[PDB]
Amino acid sequence: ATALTNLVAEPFAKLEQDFGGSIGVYAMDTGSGATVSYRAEERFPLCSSFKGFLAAAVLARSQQQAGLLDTPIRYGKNALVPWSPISEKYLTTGMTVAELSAAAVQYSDNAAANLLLKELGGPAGLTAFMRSIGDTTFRLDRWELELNSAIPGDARDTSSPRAVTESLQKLTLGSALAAPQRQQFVDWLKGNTTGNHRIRAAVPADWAVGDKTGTCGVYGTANDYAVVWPTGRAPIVLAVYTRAPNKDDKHSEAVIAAAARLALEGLG
Ligand SMILES: *C(=O)N1C[C@H](NOS(=O)(=O)O)CC[C@H]1C(=O)NNC(=O)[C@@H]1CCNC1
Repeated sequence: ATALTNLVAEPFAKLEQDFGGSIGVYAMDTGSGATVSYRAEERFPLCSSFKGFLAAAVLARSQQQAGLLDTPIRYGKNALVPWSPISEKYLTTGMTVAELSAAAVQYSDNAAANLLLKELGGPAGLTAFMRSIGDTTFRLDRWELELNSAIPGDARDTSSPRAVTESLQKLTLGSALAAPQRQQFVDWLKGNTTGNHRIRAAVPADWAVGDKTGTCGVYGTANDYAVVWPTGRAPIVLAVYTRAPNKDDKHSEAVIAAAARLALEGLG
C-alpha cells in the first residue's frame, strides 16, 4: 500500500489556516526516496531565494569559462540598491564574481544579484540555466527590486516548492555540476547568515545545513530552502514557501520553521 497523503498533509492545513495564507512544502529523503508534499506544485514568489540558483548558474558558467570566479566586476554607484550590505562596502574597488556570489547567497545582497544577472544575460539567462537542468517551473522575469512585488495571481518570478527542491538536489547532491563547483555551491549555502530562524531552527545543532531565504515583505510572502546532512546518513533536501492574499498579511519565520519541522519529522 502507498502513503495516506491526507494524514501526511493535515498538519500543514492547520498551520496555514492560523497563518491566514498558503504554505507550500516539498521534502525529499535522499536515503529512502521518501517525500513529504503539500501544495508542492503551486507557484509561490521566489523573492531573494533565486540568488542560490543564480550562484549555481555562475558556477556552471565557470566550467566553460576558466577563471570566471576570479573576474573583477568594478561597478558604479547606480548598481547600489537597498539591501546590498556587502556591495555597498566595495564601491571604491569592485568585487570578484566569487565575492559577489558569496554575498548574494549569504547576505542576500541585491546589487550583487543584479550584477551577476547581468553577467549571465539577465533574468532570462538564469531561467535558461534552470531549463538546462530540467526545471520547467522556475521563472525569473524581473530584476531586483521589482521581482519582489509578489502580487497574487502573478506568475512572474515564481517557482514551486517541488521544483526548487528537485533543482537544489540536482545541483548540490547530484552531478549536475562538476564536483569542485558542487562543493562550492554547498559551502556558500552552508555559510548563509540569514536563515537561523527558518529551516535551521527545526534541525538539531549537530547537523550541517545549507540554505537560502527569501522575504518579499508583502502578501505574507517568504521562504527558505535547504539541504540538511544528518550525521551518518543520507541528506534531506526541502523547500518551504508562503504567500497570503492581502498585501498587509504578515510573513512568519516561525511558520516556516514549524512547517520545516513537520516536513522533516514526517519523512520515511
Ligand atoms: C530577498 O527576499 N530580499 C533581500 C533581503 N534579505 O532577506 S532574505 O535573507 O533574502 O530573506 C531583504 C528582503 C528582500 C528584499 O529584497 N526586500 N526588498 C524589497 O522587496 C523591496 C521593498 C519592497 N519591494 C521591493
